[PDB]
Amino acid sequence: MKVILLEPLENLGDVGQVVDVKPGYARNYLLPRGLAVLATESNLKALEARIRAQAKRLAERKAEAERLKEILENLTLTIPVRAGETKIYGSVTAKDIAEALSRQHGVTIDPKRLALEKPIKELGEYVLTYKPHPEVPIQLKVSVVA
Amino acid sequence: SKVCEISGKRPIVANSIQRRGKAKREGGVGKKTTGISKRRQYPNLQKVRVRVAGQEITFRVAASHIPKVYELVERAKGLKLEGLSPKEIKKELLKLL
Amino acid sequence: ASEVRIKLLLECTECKRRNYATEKNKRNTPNKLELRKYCPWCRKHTVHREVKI
Amino acid sequence: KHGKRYRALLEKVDPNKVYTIDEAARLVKELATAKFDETVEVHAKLGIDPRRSDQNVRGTVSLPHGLGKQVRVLAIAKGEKIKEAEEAGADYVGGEEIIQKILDGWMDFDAVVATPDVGAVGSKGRILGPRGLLPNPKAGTVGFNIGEIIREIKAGRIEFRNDKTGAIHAPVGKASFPPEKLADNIRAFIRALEAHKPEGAKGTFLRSVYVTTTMGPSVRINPHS
RNA sequence: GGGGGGAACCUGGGGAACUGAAACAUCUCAGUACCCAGAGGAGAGGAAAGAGAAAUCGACUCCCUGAGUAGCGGCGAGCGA
RNA sequence: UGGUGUUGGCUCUUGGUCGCGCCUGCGUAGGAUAGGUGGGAGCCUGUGAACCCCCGCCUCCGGGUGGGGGGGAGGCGCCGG
RNA sequence: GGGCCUGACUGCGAGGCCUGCAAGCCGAGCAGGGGCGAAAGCCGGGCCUAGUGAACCGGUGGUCCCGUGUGGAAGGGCCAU
RNA sequence: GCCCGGAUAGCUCAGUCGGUAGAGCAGGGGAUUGAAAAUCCCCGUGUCCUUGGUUCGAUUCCGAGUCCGGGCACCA
Ligand SMILES: [Zn+2]
Repeated sequence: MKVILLEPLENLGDVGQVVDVKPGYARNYLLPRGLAVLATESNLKALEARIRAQAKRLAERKAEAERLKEILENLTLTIPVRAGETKIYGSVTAKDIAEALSRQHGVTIDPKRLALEKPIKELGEYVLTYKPHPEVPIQLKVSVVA
Repeated sequence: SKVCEISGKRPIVANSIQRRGKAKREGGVGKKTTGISKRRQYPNLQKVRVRVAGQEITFRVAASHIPKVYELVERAKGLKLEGLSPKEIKKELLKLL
Repeated sequence: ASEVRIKLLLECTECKRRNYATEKNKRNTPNKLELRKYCPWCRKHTVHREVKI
Repeated sequence: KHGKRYRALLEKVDPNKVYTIDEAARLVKELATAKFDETVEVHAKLGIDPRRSDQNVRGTVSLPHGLGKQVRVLAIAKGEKIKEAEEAGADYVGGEEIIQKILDGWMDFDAVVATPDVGAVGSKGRILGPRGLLPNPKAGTVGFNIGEIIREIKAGRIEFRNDKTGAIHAPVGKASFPPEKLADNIRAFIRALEAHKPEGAKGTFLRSVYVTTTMGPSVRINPHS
């Protein structure tokens, strides 16, 4: 199945490209996420002359990924929660940290864009990647306390 | 398992034909049938949940017609479906057929 | 008949057509029999090799 | 690990580039840097099994434009075939006592042909054979018109016979033949095998067709062009 | 606009067994009985991606014939264009 | 219960496929390890030598193998055998 | 018991016996081509009467008969089995 | 019926990715011996199952086949 990549993909390629992926991956993962489009002749036709626009909005992702990158690199977020001497009685997630930047710091990031492979259960400082734009990894210091 | 919501493939009535012996083509004396009994072949229906107009719509569609529904989804983009409920939305997408 | 006394044909050595069917005791005669039989196809007597029936 | 007369030839070759019968023939003589008239060789790969002892592409073709090479027919013939073999190109007659002229140690020829009446040539044979020179009518080298045979023997007539590694081997001429002269030289072996295809085979009858010269580099050439 | 009813008559979905095979399982009974849905005074079918041997015909439906023929068949019973 | 659809992504490893790049081939004889099938009387190194050392492979123990360094214009070849 | 030989034949078959049928049995003679024999002659298995099983289905070889528009082929038919 | 294993000396087996048929065996061709023992020996010997080919030669390598041992499958 052919699809028009709406983004640069590490295992697929880049926006504007039409690759062949099995129906499960794009059809359940990519299309609903808007990561790409089906390869219909209509979308092939409109494909031309939009890749300029598509890379335009993509470049917007680069720009706000930059002014937001430099803005959020130099700050540590603290998480006021209820935890033990060696254990967090609750848990933190991506949307949690987004809530912390929003209600506590006011900055607005995307929770899903944030990387969280394990909701934290221990205290202390943490450094994590965000990556708003492809090939744009952003570490970040979040502090969890009681 | 009922019809395919798009193709309308209903279950069919087929025969279980239990045979025996070697086929004539293989030098066998001939496939002696040991017994026939009715059965029903069912469509391989599946659930197809799709986000149209902020709504989730489920389609018990044949697997062979899975992508077809997505066509309708894209074909729905020339439509004004909000803020209709999933009943009217589904009836409209069927109207696209 | 027996597993020791088997059936057999007699191909003509020349027309190559099995013109006769007979039997032998393969115990006694472990050799392919060969006998001048009238080949109707060849239309004349001709040595016939014992062919596996 | 190679020669500056040869590495400089590998300098001017592209390993995976597709070449045609005309284009590569331009390349066969231009990279002919060996210090004599090289041999333009169309080394093709046949798509057949020699172990399948019916896919034996054993034949010949009198290539147009000759070959530029030397063919010396040690002719075997007697009874009015002596003198008609002595003429029309052959020079080694003869004509049946010359088998006794095979010591062996007398290898001043390049081919040996004998009429169908002999006969007394197959047995004596044992050393005339192991160098691939036993006169066999499968490829040219036997016939009552032994003089007629040698007439086209001298006319650059190559033999072809597939080997254990599914390969067939007959060069199209010397390094003195231009790409347009070799162009008939080249195709005269390809289409010579297009008709000698032993029917019954999986896949293409021609895996690949490469062209090297005497000491020269190989050449990835495209057949049927 | 629909609902529901309508003797039989029609499709469309489902669909038996007894019985015959002098047993019986393939098969036949029979796509019948019956059930369900739908209509309509009819229904269906209907304008060739047909027929099939003539370069032949020319949507469809039904009658006779083809023909118990071609055929199918534990090559049986039978069925049967 | 195995294939398959539904049903995807990453990677770890294994069995094929084809690329390629390489090495690999030994009665006697023949210097030596001769895989065939074609041309070959010529080749090579200042797009650095026979030589010496080092390194690994094969190694049939005769040897070859490929890579480095001194070396670096000295080796062979059909023909000899 | 010895000699040679394979008639333990091909195509057939007057006639008969037996018999519900079907089966079963005897066979002159004729032709092809042979065996033995001088020939006369005999030889179409065995001194005889048991040693066996209809049809269907299918296999194997010959056949070249049919081959679904045509040529092939699939597939069958027929012969042997 | 298909697929699996084997066929090599008078036997069992080895058996170059073809340059060699061999290990033992049975003996014996010999010599001792009136006979016969221990004995000497080279070993004797063999299509490496048959049919054709690869080959600069083919037990090998290849196609076909035969027989045998085995499994699987049908059985009118
Ligand atoms: Zn005959």
